[PDB]
Amino acid sequence: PITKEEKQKVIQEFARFPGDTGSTEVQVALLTLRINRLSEHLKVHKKDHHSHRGLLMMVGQRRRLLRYLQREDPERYRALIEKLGIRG
Repeated sequence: PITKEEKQKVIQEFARFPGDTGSTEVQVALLTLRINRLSEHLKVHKKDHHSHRGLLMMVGQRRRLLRYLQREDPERYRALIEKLGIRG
């Protein structure tokens, strides 16, 4: 859950563009946070069959991100995956 300084934390961590508030980094960050949140949501929501309803779209955009993120900046590939925590 974000807050005033949590926003500042997310922005100082991820977004570093002329508009570091709605930058790709923060949006993929929120896309990944949404996936995680929704997965823990679905682990409670047993009433929601056809699960991963809109999570498949995000998983798809996350795997599509490969030839986009890495291509428009080689550092952003490896460093946004570092930021998100895809390194493990």
